[PDB]
Amino acid sequence: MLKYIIPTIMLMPLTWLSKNNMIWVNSTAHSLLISFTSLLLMNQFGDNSLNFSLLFFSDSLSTPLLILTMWLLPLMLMASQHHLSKENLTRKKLFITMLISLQLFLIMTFTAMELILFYILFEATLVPTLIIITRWGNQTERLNAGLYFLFYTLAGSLPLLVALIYIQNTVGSLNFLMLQYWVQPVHNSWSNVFMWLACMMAFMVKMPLYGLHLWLPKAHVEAPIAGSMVLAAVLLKLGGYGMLRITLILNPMTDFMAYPFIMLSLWGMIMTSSICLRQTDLKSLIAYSSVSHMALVIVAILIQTPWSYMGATALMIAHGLTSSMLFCLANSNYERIHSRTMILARGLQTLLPLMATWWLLASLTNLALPPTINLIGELFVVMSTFSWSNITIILMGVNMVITALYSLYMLIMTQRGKYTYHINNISPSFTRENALMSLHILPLLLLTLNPKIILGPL
Amino acid sequence: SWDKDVYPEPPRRTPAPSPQTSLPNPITYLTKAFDLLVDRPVTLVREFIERQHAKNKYYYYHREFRRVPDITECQEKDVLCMFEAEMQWRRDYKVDQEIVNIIQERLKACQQREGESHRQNCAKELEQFTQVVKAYQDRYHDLGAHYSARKCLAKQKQRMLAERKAAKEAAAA
Amino acid sequence: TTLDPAEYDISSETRKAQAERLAIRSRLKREYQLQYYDPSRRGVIEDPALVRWTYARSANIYPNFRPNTKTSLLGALFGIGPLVFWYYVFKTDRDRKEKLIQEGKLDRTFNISY
Amino acid sequence: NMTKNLKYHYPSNAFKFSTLLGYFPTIMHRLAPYMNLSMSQKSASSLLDLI
Amino acid sequence: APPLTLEGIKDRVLYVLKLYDKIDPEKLSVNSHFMKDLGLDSLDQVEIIMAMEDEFGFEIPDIDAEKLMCPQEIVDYIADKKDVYE
Amino acid sequence: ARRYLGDASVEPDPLRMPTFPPDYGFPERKEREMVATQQEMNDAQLVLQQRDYCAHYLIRFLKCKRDSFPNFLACKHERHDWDYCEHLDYVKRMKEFERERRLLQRK
Amino acid sequence: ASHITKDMLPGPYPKTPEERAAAAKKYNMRVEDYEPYPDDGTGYGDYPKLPDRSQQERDPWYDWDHPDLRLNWGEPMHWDLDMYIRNRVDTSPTPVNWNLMCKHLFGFVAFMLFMFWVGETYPAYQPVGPKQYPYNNLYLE
Amino acid sequence: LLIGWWYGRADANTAALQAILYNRIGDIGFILAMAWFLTNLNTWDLQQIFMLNPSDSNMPLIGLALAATGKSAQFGLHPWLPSAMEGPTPVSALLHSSTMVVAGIFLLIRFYPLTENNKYIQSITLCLGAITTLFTAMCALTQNDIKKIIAFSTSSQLGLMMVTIGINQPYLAFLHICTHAFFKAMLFMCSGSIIHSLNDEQDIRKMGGLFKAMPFTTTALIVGSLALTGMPFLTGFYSKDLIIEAANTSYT
Amino acid sequence: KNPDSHGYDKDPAVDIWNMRVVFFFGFSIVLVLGSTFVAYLPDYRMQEWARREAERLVKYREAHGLPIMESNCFDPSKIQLPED
Amino acid sequence: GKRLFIIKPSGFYDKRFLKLLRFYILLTGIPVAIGITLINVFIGEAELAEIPEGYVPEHWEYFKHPIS
Amino acid sequence: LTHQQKVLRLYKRALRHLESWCIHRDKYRYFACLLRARFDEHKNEKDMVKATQLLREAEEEFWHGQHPQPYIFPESPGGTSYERYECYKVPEWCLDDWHPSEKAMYPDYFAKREQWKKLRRESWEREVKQLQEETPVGGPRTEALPPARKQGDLPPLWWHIVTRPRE
Amino acid sequence: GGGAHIEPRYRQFPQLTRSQVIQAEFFSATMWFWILWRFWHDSDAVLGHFPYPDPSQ
Repeated sequence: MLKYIIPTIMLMPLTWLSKNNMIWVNSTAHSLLISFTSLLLMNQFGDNSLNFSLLFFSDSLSTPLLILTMWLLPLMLMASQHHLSKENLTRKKLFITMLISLQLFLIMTFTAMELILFYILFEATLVPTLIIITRWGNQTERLNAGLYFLFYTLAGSLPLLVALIYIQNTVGSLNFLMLQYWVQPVHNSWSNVFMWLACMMAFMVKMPLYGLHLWLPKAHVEAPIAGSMVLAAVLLKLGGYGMLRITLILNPMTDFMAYPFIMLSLWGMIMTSSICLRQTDLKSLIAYSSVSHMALVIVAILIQTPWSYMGATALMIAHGLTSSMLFCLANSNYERIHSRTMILARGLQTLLPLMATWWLLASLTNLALPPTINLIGELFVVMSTFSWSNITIILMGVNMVITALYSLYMLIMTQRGKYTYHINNISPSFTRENALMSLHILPLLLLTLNPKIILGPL
Repeated sequence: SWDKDVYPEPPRRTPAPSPQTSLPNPITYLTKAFDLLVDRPVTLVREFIERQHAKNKYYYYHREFRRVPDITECQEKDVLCMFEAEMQWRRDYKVDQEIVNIIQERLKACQQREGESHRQNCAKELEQFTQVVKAYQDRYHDLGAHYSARKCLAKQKQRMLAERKAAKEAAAA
Repeated sequence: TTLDPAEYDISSETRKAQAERLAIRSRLKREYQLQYYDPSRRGVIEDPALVRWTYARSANIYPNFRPNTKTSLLGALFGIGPLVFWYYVFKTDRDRKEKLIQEGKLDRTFNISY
Repeated sequence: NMTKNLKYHYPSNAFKFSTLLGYFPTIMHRLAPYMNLSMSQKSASSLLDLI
Repeated sequence: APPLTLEGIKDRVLYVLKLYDKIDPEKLSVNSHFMKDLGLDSLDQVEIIMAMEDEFGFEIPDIDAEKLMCPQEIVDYIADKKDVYE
Repeated sequence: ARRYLGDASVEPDPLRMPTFPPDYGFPERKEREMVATQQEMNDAQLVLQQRDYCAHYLIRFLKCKRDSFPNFLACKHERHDWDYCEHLDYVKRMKEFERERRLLQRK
Repeated sequence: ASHITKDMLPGPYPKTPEERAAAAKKYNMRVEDYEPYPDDGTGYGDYPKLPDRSQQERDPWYDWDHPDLRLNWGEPMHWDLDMYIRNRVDTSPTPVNWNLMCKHLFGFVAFMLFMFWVGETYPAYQPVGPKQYPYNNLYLE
Repeated sequence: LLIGWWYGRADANTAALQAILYNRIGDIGFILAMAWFLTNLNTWDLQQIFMLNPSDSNMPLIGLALAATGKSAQFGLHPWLPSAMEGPTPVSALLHSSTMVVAGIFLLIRFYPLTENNKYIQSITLCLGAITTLFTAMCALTQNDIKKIIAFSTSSQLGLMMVTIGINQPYLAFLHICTHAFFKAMLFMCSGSIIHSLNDEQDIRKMGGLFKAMPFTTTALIVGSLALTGMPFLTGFYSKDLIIEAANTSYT
Repeated sequence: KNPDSHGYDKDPAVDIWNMRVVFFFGFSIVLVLGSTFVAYLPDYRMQEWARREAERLVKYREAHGLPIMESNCFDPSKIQLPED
Repeated sequence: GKRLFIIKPSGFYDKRFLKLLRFYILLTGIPVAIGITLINVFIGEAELAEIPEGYVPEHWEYFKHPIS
Repeated sequence: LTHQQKVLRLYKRALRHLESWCIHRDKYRYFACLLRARFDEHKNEKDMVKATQLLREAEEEFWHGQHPQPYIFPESPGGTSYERYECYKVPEWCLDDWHPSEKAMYPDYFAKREQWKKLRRESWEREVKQLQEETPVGGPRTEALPPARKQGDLPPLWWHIVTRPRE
Repeated sequence: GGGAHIEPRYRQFPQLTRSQVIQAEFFSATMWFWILWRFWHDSDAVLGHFPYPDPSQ
């Protein structure tokens, strides 16, 4: 509620209004504080969900999901600091403003009270993200990532507004989710498929199916300095949750056609992870993880029958961190050596000993050792999706193999002798290198102690 | 402790001693030893606070709701009157989960309490247990709508099939 | 099996005119060490074979591509093909399993989960 | 004694050793990282996704 | 940890080379130039490193054969391999 | 499997024995061979294939075992005679390939 | 910031001597059989002119091989052809193409028939006909 | 994180990627019998399954027999052990004696009360573990390393264990490991003073005889390396000896 | 970026300020002071309330006459049940 | 005598680190540590029964716990 | 490889795979001259095709009779505990990033290092430019004049001359 | 360095400590003494003998 948007918009002139170089520490100081407010009135119910205003129930829903969104902001200025210190302050004042200008809508969205505040705010980004990709790129291939990032996201999300304005005047008012207490079903026709297909395909083009992901590595391979907005674009994607607000209801009873979204993404899950093994560019190698065990949720959501939402929620915020943090490693190791080519960096682990245990705990949580959230987020997937049909144990059982050769080959490539020609790579990871790389593995594993705070209603 | 009839258990049947023999038993040099290095640092402290705790007594009550709201009223399109008719139904689906928990643990007390027979004793739990869950997923389990929990809209429309089919279409009845 | 791998072959004396196959490389390791030994460098080396290793691999194909040879229309045997198959496998199940759930009861009554 | 202390049974070149190798570790570990890594990837790789 | 010096390698190499009855143990040891005791083209150079491997036992690289002209040259670089004298 | 009639209580893992479970029995020798008391058979903790013959006998074996705790030996004659109960049983059950051999031959 | 003509262009025959070696010397003389030829089965955009392919296979072999480095560690200046399967592949074994394993793996398959029988020790085989009688045959008492 | 102790050594860290490749397949089974119990029994508690008995264990159990073979080094997954020795010596002493190789045939034991039925179960077991032996044995002879032969020795110790699950012998299988584990830790740890104090070889060539300043350690070999031979009066006299004399009377 | 200064973020001073402003604000006041909050935070999703009330009510029926876990369709003959 | 020179890249920037955690992570840890024991010693959750509490009991603070 | 020395690479390995076949130390020794007999059977004759049948048929009867799991000389191109110790590897030039108070130790050694650099600080003007005089155009193997004609400093300094030791 | 406490061998066959082997040899008894009770008292098989079930009557 205004408890949140108002201070975080109050942030906005906490920055430029300041002096010279004090700016970074000025806003990083406050931006942490809001996290007390983040929890503050939140983590109330529980049962019979919280709605505190007419057009906002901040998050009740058991999709808390908002606490993270308020984390990643003052993880950027620790992240983004590296080469952004080399241009002017009135531009550096900008890049902190639009970056907030993103953070303000992700608080608006995830609440939205309804469908039609979601959408205009579901499309309300792409103004702030697109401007961070095109400027402050690195290569010159960036200019095409500008377009491809649109012309999909916007391409098929217009058929929403044709459909959601079609519901508003058909049955009552969509003004509120919390009233669905009248919903008739959707039986069949050659019209209703389209309705269901229009109310869906806009979401898929964000969390990729194995088709129409053609943009995802185009934008991430070449993308701002620190992953500065690349950490944010790994929040944006998973935020396609809203399919959890719809497909639970609002055409419940068409599962009839589900199968082309099952067998299409269920054989890609065994697939695009395997086209990730021979990659020669590291920020590509991680970008294809992000498809894979993200695209497993799309077979979690379509199937009804909780024990999937038990396991589908834990995943949106499962790689929400692990897949975040890897883009933070591959950034750092790139500061020192200016190729992103994976081969070139070898013979590390002697020269940066403390950063050894940083790779490991990262690459260990794609392996998903049993105790952490990762498996307890996957093993509620397999338990329901097994009951669907027994044969799902094979493919998604293969996923649990190729992903293990997948991860290690990234670490074990950095255990070798190489002294080779590098006179660079002196800096022994000054604190920010290891400070911002923490505040992930500390908060991540921690939740396993009381992991009832990440769960759906079911 | 707890409520006896909420958690019944059979009695103790302490085993009889059978020394029979002229040889030393070491446990009597431990249970007579271990007891003396335990009770002092242990039992004195629990007694220490439990009187230290006599200084103040709080309260937290036993929360019991008010049930007017019924079931199948009211006039169809309604919101106010059918907002609550789930609050009756939603809590009463959070109960019927746990009553399966309690009855399940009581089962375990049929095994490692005994475990050698596992068969010729207990007379009750298993032959009852599968008469319990078969009284569960029927009509109290909205499936496969369990994702939406489909409260009270689908809750009766199993139980229309449990009416509009059984007891009449049964042919002939 | 994989492979001979031809640790002996014909030779001797033909193609002894072939020399300066090393002059190609010997030039560089002279120049490379002429690069690599210097007091003040502190930085990585160009190493073009790597620049031409990725950039002639990742990019620079759809530019080079032509949709012509029917060995490049091969992929219908690869990309779409098994994706139809997995539909054929499933759609039979989820049905064969469904028919029995109606007439006749396969399960027990202690299954509440699901 | 018949191996070492014997009458000099020569290094007679002909025998069957599938024995000391086991011969399974020979080909498969030359194969499983071929028929998969270089077939279901180099196809699936920029060969397809970029086409 | 085992102590190693430059004397034994002048001795050991002197030793077995003085053990072979094909060489009189009045002959030069540190420098004979070995071309006087190279006879013939083969069966010397690779012949002499057949035994000397039996004591130290590292690999005796191929291209290091042509260093074996000087009897001080063989002992010379064996110091550089096993990390020998200061 | 002597009396094949029904079971009042349905408890399987044959907590319903025919009467007491034999290995096979009788057929004639011994028509009623007689074992031990069932009320005490599963009143103690007695595993299956501990319900065969020599139940009365082996219930005593453990009695003394529990007697001298700091001891490695109780009765090596009883454990020997535990064969003399069991060996005598098993050899008495070696006779079922003798009868069926010559009984199922010509006549 | 390599300026012009970074990588392969539209081959695989654009004056074969113009490429290797203009830059990127795969072949010395423009015929080493390293000429930027190996566009075998084209129309697949894969591997254009490419100062590159079918140069032979089965490993860099990682041994003494010591002009400087020469194989997998130490990075000679520029040979690179194709790679990335080379850290999980080596050369010629002692035997050649003998599948005696499918023989031995089926060696027990001979003893599949040994499964259809039993092993009952007592009594012996004693060739019989109608003597078998696992349980009973004739009357009970 | 142990086999990978020494960096470099292109074999060492590629003996890890073996260990975690073959276990993950052998993983894929035991998550199947983790699923089957829910959809049917609605618990995984080892107590409850045994109190309320499953009728058809055919599918849920065969999954377990697959995860058995992952860590119990059975045939067809075996190539991992002989290359699992490339690390430090006391590692493989700990890895291969009482631990990590025992879970494959351990886990199946815990399931005795339920597995006693359903001859399919019993059938594939002894139709498997027995075959593991003679592909290990026939691969032992001629091998040149101290460490390697002591690797296969424990590879074929398995074949007797898994057979004993095949015929229903729940306890007499497990008593074996309790006894066996006392051997091969000694047996390896004996070879330490042989490898190190010889500055190294770990080849069976260039060894020599029994007594050159090795009086005690060579008595450790000829005790244990006698014991493993069928236990005339020694330690495992109740282990290997009470098998082929007991379950050998059965439907084998 | 080492003229043998120690340094973390940028320059001489507030760098030293910039470390205490992350470490202290970042955790020990949140990853600890906050983490305490939800640790013993009150009953989440009204289950604590449920255990007892799904405990008491078991025996109440079991005591006098009543069965356990009915599922009788919430008092039929409140429903006219359209046939056809 | 027989001796060499150890080689390590740096120990100082790692040792200069870990403190800022271990020092600070306790700094508000230990003060938060007493309050998890002392506050429970003199003050604890009791008991039950029941109560009619007259008209209505208090608002929230129906919980059984020190701080809940 | 010059045709003369081509038998050496076989003559090196010939007896090598032998010894791993024999067991007793005399067995290797007793077959020495006996199998040594075959080499000089034709001792002096043509270098070309006439005696190429000493190279030609040497292929078979060697590869035939190969792989009795040879003795590998543990620290070497292959075989156990060869490249084993990398946990040191001596990352020469670890002396850069320190933040002294870590530099208090080995003061005499820090004194010595900066004394080595003066050579490499300026040895170049005649060190590099002589390589512009030394190799006229396409020169094969690239070492300088072995002395560098007065004082090499190092010249190959210091990467090959100061390189990393083994422990 | 560390110390000289034992010098190596040129194949002069180094000497033992003289408490090395005796202290071990007492554990050559524990196999040869503990093998005592094998045949005393136990035979190749302590069984009882199956008496050929002749009574098919």
